[PDB]
Amino acid sequence: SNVEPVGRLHIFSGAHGPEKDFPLHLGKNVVGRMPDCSVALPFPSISKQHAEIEILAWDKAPILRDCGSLNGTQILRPPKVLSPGVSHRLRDQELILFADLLCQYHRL
Amino acid sequence: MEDTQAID
Repeated sequence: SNVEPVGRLHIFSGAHGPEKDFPLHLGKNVVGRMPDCSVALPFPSISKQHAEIEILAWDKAPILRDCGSLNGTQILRPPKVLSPGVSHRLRDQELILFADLLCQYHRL
Repeated sequence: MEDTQAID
């Protein structure tokens, strides 16, 4: 197909199982437990619709928003707890927690 | 799908 990834979300391996890599595309990339999510994370602590990474351009910082998750979305180095709907701009190599799951965003 | 499980 035609869509070209403009980013990558890495889900670290751990107690929940092996690592995963998800391509991120222009527009809205939904993170959640639903199999239809752009970034599907089939784990009990992840909300059905957990967060959204919106990418407007390959060379502009994405927008991360929590979608009213139960267990939260957080940014590390330094710690930051995201309020539902509020824009957070992602930097290259950003470490993100969706609930208890550690992830890392990469520019391509 | 079932409800999200709170971290306890």
